[PDB]
Amino acid sequence: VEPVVVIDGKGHLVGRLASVVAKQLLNGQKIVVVRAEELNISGEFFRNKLKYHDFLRKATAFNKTRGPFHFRAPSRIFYKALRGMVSHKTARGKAALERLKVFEGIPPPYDKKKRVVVPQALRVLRLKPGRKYTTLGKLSTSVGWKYEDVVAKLEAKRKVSSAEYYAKKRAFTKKVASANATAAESDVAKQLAALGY
Amino acid sequence: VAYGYPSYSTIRQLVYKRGFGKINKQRVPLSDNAIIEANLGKYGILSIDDLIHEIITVGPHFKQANNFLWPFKLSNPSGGWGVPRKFKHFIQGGSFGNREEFINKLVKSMN
Amino acid sequence: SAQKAPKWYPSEDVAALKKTRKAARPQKLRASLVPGTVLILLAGRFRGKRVVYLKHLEDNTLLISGPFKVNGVPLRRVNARYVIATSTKVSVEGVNVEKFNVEYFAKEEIKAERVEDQKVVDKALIAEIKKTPLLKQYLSASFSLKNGDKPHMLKF
Amino acid sequence: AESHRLYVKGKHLSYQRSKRVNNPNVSLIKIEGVATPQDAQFYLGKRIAYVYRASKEVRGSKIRVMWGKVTRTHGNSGVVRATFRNNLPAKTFGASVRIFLYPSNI
Amino acid sequence: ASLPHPKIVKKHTKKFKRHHSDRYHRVAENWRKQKGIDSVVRRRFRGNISQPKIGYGSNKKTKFLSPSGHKTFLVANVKDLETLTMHTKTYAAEIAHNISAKNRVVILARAKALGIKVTNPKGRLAL
Amino acid sequence: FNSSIGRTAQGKEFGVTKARWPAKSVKFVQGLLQNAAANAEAKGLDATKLYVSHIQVNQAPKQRRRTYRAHGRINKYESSPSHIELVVTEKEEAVAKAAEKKVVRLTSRQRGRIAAQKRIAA
RNA sequence: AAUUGUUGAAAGGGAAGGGCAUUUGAUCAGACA
RNA sequence: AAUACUGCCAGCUGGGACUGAGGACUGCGACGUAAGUCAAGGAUGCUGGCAUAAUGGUUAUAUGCCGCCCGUCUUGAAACA
RNA sequence: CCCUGAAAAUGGAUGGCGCUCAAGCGUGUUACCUAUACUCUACCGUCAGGGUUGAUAUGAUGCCCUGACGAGUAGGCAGGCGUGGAGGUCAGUGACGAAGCCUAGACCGUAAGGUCGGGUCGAACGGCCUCUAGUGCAGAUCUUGGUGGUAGUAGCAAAUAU
RNA sequence: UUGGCGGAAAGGCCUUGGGUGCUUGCUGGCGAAUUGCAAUGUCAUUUUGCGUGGGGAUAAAUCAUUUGUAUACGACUUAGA
Ligand SMILES: [Mg+2]
Ligand SMILES: [Mg+2]
Ligand SMILES: [Mg+2]
Ligand SMILES: [Mg+2]
Ligand SMILES: [Mg+2]
Ligand SMILES: [Mg+2]
Ligand SMILES: [Mg+2]
Ligand SMILES: [Mg+2]
Ligand SMILES: [Mg+2]
Ligand SMILES: [Mg+2]
Ligand SMILES: [Mg+2]
Ligand SMILES: [Mg+2]
Ligand SMILES: [Mg+2]
Ligand SMILES: [Mg+2]
Ligand SMILES: [Mg+2]
Ligand SMILES: [Mg+2]
Ligand SMILES: [Mg+2]
Ligand SMILES: [Mg+2]
Ligand SMILES: [Mg+2]
Ligand SMILES: [Mg+2]
Ligand SMILES: [Mg+2]
Ligand SMILES: [Mg+2]
Ligand SMILES: [Mg+2]
Ligand SMILES: [Mg+2]
Ligand SMILES: [Mg+2]
Ligand SMILES: [Mg+2]
Ligand SMILES: [Mg+2]
Ligand SMILES: [Mg+2]
Ligand SMILES: [Mg+2]
Ligand SMILES: [Mg+2]
Ligand SMILES: [Mg+2]
Ligand SMILES: [Mg+2]
Ligand SMILES: [Mg+2]
Ligand SMILES: [Mg+2]
Ligand SMILES: [Mg+2]
Ligand SMILES: [Mg+2]
Ligand SMILES: [Mg+2]
Ligand SMILES: [Mg+2]
Ligand SMILES: [Mg+2]
Ligand SMILES: [Mg+2]
Ligand SMILES: [Mg+2]
Ligand SMILES: [Mg+2]
Ligand SMILES: [Mg+2]
Ligand SMILES: [Mg+2]
Ligand SMILES: [Mg+2]
Ligand SMILES: [Mg+2]
Ligand SMILES: [Mg+2]
Ligand SMILES: [Mg+2]
Ligand SMILES: [Mg+2]
Ligand SMILES: [Mg+2]
Ligand SMILES: [Mg+2]
Ligand SMILES: [Mg+2]
Ligand SMILES: [Mg+2]
Ligand SMILES: [Mg+2]
Ligand SMILES: [Mg+2]
Ligand SMILES: [Mg+2]
Ligand SMILES: [Mg+2]
Ligand SMILES: [Mg+2]
Ligand SMILES: [Mg+2]
Ligand SMILES: [Mg+2]
Ligand SMILES: [Mg+2]
Ligand SMILES: [Mg+2]
Ligand SMILES: [Mg+2]
Ligand SMILES: [Mg+2]
Ligand SMILES: [Mg+2]
Ligand SMILES: [Mg+2]
Ligand SMILES: [Mg+2]
Ligand SMILES: [Mg+2]
Ligand SMILES: [Mg+2]
Ligand SMILES: [Mg+2]
Ligand SMILES: [Mg+2]
Ligand SMILES: [Mg+2]
Ligand SMILES: [Mg+2]
Ligand SMILES: [Mg+2]
Ligand SMILES: [Mg+2]
Ligand SMILES: [Mg+2]
Ligand SMILES: [Mg+2]
Ligand SMILES: [Mg+2]
Ligand SMILES: [Mg+2]
Ligand SMILES: [Mg+2]
Ligand SMILES: [Mg+2]
Ligand SMILES: [Mg+2]
Ligand SMILES: [Mg+2]
Ligand SMILES: [Mg+2]
Ligand SMILES: [Mg+2]
Ligand SMILES: [Mg+2]
Ligand SMILES: [Mg+2]
Ligand SMILES: [Mg+2]
Ligand SMILES: [Mg+2]
Ligand SMILES: [Mg+2]
Ligand SMILES: [Mg+2]
Ligand SMILES: [Mg+2]
Ligand SMILES: [Mg+2]
Ligand SMILES: [Mg+2]
Ligand SMILES: [Mg+2]
Ligand SMILES: [Mg+2]
Ligand SMILES: [Mg+2]
Ligand SMILES: [Mg+2]
Ligand SMILES: [Mg+2]
Ligand SMILES: [Mg+2]
Ligand SMILES: [Mg+2]
Ligand SMILES: [Mg+2]
Ligand SMILES: [Mg+2]
Ligand SMILES: [Mg+2]
Ligand SMILES: [Mg+2]
Ligand SMILES: [Mg+2]
Ligand SMILES: [Mg+2]
Ligand SMILES: [Mg+2]
Repeated sequence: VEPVVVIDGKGHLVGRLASVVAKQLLNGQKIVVVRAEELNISGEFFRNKLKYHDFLRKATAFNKTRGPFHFRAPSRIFYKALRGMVSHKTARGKAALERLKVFEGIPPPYDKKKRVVVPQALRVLRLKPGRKYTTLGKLSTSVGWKYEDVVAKLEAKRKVSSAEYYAKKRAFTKKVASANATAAESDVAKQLAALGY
Repeated sequence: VAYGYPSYSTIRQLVYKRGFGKINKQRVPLSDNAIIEANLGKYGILSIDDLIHEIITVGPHFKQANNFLWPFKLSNPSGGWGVPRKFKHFIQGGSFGNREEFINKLVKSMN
Repeated sequence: SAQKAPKWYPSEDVAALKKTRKAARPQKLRASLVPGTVLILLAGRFRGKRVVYLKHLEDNTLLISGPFKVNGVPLRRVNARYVIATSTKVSVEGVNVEKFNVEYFAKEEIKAERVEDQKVVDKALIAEIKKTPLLKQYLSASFSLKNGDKPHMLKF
Repeated sequence: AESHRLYVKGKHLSYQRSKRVNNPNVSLIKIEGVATPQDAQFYLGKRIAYVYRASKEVRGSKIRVMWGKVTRTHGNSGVVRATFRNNLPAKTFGASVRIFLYPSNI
Repeated sequence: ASLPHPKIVKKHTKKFKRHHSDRYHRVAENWRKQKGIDSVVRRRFRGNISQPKIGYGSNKKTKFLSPSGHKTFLVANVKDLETLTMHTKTYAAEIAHNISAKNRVVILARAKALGIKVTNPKGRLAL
Repeated sequence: FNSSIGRTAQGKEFGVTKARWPAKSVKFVQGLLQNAAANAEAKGLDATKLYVSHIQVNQAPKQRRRTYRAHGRINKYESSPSHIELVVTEKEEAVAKAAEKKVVRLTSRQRGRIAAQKRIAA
């Protein structure tokens, strides 16, 4: 439907975002996910910290290099959830994964692009209220992810340059909204009114 | 098995559509009324409906009339079975046993 | 010999076909196809062209016209199944169209008869097109699907 | 003007398959904006084309088309099964495909 | 010019090659049936090669017809060639592989003048 | 035929670590090289352009000799003689063009667009 | 024949080879009239 | 009174898919005042494209899914037989 | 239902990812996906039941109609394929090229196999009805011969020395 | 072309001024056929290659030799107009 779909990761439940992102991929849809550090996980922080440590202890005994690899960054945590839902050793699986990019914060290009949201993985719509959950950047930091402060710093700055963007924009739609008002009551206008516009 | 009470409508549409005759074995399609009279005219019964009448009413010659009919070969129910698992009794939410006049909806989908 | 030779040869006498039972009965048209309806040509040379429906020809085709002065389509044959009949409609009750048969379009540049026949039909049409505003422009636009158009949804 | 499309956009999903055996004789087509079975019974019978490019020119073009037809609906979400003059090449899984408007009935 | 025949349908055009003919040189492709007790092929496990069987048998009506529509007949000399004199829409003559250069020009020419088809007409031709 | 051979910087020239200095092979090849030079001298071939165009080695019949192994045993101790052939050739530039002409064949709908593209425009 | 050199073509992210299917490349029969 | 529900109609009717075996006639019927006609013991009519590597066969490669070494003895073998 | 009771050795398995008003547990209603099964059709074979010697063309173990059926080790039987030699025959093929060998070239058969093209080749050889056996190989730590990977590797260092 | 912003991967965003094309805002003149009743009917963007001429630029690494802060061999670290 669109060449690329930028997903604001914030507020989505990991495996559910991973699951729709996975299918989209395999159906030809390019996808980049942003703000992976504001991702959510059901269950409280401690459970998912433990869970991560369970994962953390598995490795090839005779050579901890060949064994499993434990990536700390919230994007890569997410990628792991996601690659688990793709036949990633097939060619078609590698095909589909190249159509995917995960990101902490919202870096260039995609910060000027509009990002969308996935209702069926939105935590605020999914989780029963009163349930406990986990933020991915908090989880990632407790297991050796370095860059939580640098990301929040760059994001706070980016949000500042964006609040201006919006502000200028809302100011201009006030003109357009005012323009369209005087054009209302005219002949074009009541005709379009008729045709549903 | 699943069985029940056939209605005239489903006996009619069974004989008409998938009704065949054992004639020197040779499972013969019923297609013409003269096929029947040749083999069942002995006992009355000289039309395809003369058959259905003998069947549905259980006449004096239901043995020879009913045996003249080859077993009916039905397909699987066209909308499915309705139950999740088949090999329980109808009463217990499966398909087998005597489901009485509910046999007609079953059979009509299998025809 | 190198090969023996068969005991039986199949006779080369060629049989004749059984007497088939297939009458060519006439083709009834879908109710949306009435003369003077605006079609959308879905495929072929003039694809996406909006065009006026005139006569149902004996070979099952449909007689259309641009009109040629509106959008460049001539009096032409078109297959009823490669067409969307719209709901918009001019009155064709002053168009000859009788002249036009299958043999008319035998293959056998443009015959002067056709160039004229085009003008006589067209003039009648235009005179009626002009009766509803913007219709003449519509008939010179091409139809295309825009983003979001859902054919199984759109009233035509 | 800018648009010219006379088809509905499509996507070649999978072959028809079980868990562990596919059937290359039936492709499964995802039609843009068709989301239920009832919506997709409109497209039954429409012709599909998978257009693709090639290096060897042929009949004076470097562009080739495999033609098919929607034949039946699939599942509950407006997926649709379709068959082609030659099965689609399984690399096409996730490629774009063109569902036309003919044989029309409007 | 062959007699009319129903669309020739072949049923399994892929050569039935012997199991493991692809594996050891010693094992020729010529079909051989597996007699082993565990052999996946004999047991018909899903994924392995298929085996000859009578279901594959060609339609009686079109069996032995090569493309054109003519059952082929091996021809060694004119008298052999002439046996197809009343049968040109049913049989094509194939010249035997050992017929000499000159002798094939006689058969070809006689075949031409009789309306009999020939399947390998460029053999030993003096081009 | 290079496994467990040593490494040398001299392989770098060729992207290689394992290279060697087989003097009896060299001395035999340049022997036959020399002969092909002469043969082209007498042919009148412009020696200034000669390049080695085909040079192949495969194996002459082996030569049995035997050595003596522990507990009273015998083992083959063979030679691996070779068959060498090479041909030099006067290098030469270009090749010119010239080929088919590509039979273009297009349906009636496919010549109409062509004719109209020129009827319409250039 | 195993096996080897050269030349040509092609594939190769912890073997190779096989089945059904199709794209692409190469190659070829027959049939039109 | 209506509606639902369940059942019936030898009531009407649209969209889609696969198939077209057979090769004179012969049968059982149907429509017709009639002559004739027919959807009644298996596809015909009309139009177009190419006449070619277009379709098809072979082959090599890629891709989806699938595929453990054969032989043997054995209750049981891919077996660390 | 959940928690405690609940301790093992390479890292690790509700099949995996992951899931928390579930993608968990109980239970109900629908729709949906797909077996070599089921229904209909085409073809192949097997078995069965019919019909047909009437000349003046070509199979009577034939030809025509019809129905049903088709898993298989050990094992039985059947009908076929291929080799060496023998009787008969085709007044068969051949130095204007027999036999053989090569060939991701063509065709026939379900298959054993059969046929052809080309290339190499150089003196013989085949079809059909019969007869006959020292008549078909992947195996037997099979027999004899030939050849690989190993591998330019182990190694070529005792006896003082050039 | 004026001024300004953007380093998270900025490599893009904003603003000034003239030049020029288009304008379906509205009203006109001309054209379209025969591509024959459909046959994607070809309008994307990848990399490379060959000559033409409008700017711009004129190295190094390796073998060999050598050091010994290094070394089984490669490799490492030095030196040499
Ligand atoms: Mg895919
Ligand atoms: Mg894609
Ligand atoms: Mg590992
Ligand atoms: Mg994974
Ligand atoms: Mg993919
Ligand atoms: Mg909620
Ligand atoms: Mg339903
Ligand atoms: Mg269904
Ligand atoms: Mg069911
Ligand atoms: Mg169940
Ligand atoms: Mg049914
Ligand atoms: Mg008739
Ligand atoms: Mg009608
Ligand atoms: Mg109607
Ligand atoms: Mg116009
Ligand atoms: Mg797939
Ligand atoms: Mg499926
Ligand atoms: Mg196909
Ligand atoms: Mg794929
Ligand atoms: Mg075959
Ligand atoms: Mg065997
Ligand atoms: Mg096995
Ligand atoms: Mg066993
Ligand atoms: Mg001769
Ligand atoms: Mg020859
Ligand atoms: Mg080696
Ligand atoms: Mg070494
Ligand atoms: Mg080594
Ligand atoms: Mg060593
Ligand atoms: Mg090397
Ligand atoms: Mg020794
Ligand atoms: Mg000794
Ligand atoms: Mg050796
Ligand atoms: Mg044009
Ligand atoms: Mg033009
Ligand atoms: Mg590896
Ligand atoms: Mg293949
Ligand atoms: Mg002809
Ligand atoms: Mg009701
Ligand atoms: Mg009814
Ligand atoms: Mg027919
Ligand atoms: Mg037929
Ligand atoms: Mg009457
Ligand atoms: Mg009729
Ligand atoms: Mg061709
Ligand atoms: Mg041509
Ligand atoms: Mg082809
Ligand atoms: Mg040809
Ligand atoms: Mg062509
Ligand atoms: Mg074609
Ligand atoms: Mg190749
Ligand atoms: Mg292959
Ligand atoms: Mg597998
Ligand atoms: Mg084996
Ligand atoms: Mg035991
Ligand atoms: Mg046993
Ligand atoms: Mg066991
Ligand atoms: Mg075994
Ligand atoms: Mg074991
Ligand atoms: Mg509970
Ligand atoms: Mg372990
Ligand atoms: Mg558990
Ligand atoms: Mg779950
Ligand atoms: Mg599960
Ligand atoms: Mg539940
Ligand atoms: Mg329902
Ligand atoms: Mg099954
Ligand atoms: Mg089956
Ligand atoms: Mg059946
Ligand atoms: Mg008999
Ligand atoms: Mg059996
Ligand atoms: Mg046999
Ligand atoms: Mg024999
Ligand atoms: Mg013999
Ligand atoms: Mg020989
Ligand atoms: Mg060769
Ligand atoms: Mg070959
Ligand atoms: Mg041939
Ligand atoms: Mg072959
Ligand atoms: Mg043949
Ligand atoms: Mg040959
Ligand atoms: Mg030859
Ligand atoms: Mg020879
Ligand atoms: Mg001699
Ligand atoms: Mg003989
Ligand atoms: Mg014998
Ligand atoms: Mg013996
Ligand atoms: Mg064997
Ligand atoms: Mg054998
Ligand atoms: Mg032998
Ligand atoms: Mg052997
Ligand atoms: Mg062996
Ligand atoms: Mg054996
Ligand atoms: Mg051996
Ligand atoms: Mg060796
Ligand atoms: Mg040496
Ligand atoms: Mg050594
Ligand atoms: Mg020693
Ligand atoms: Mg010494
Ligand atoms: Mg001394
Ligand atoms: Mg930066
Ligand atoms: Mg980026
Ligand atoms: Mg930058
Ligand atoms: Mg301007
Ligand atoms: Mg415009
Ligand atoms: Mg174009
Ligand atoms: Mg230059
Ligand atoms: Mg100097």
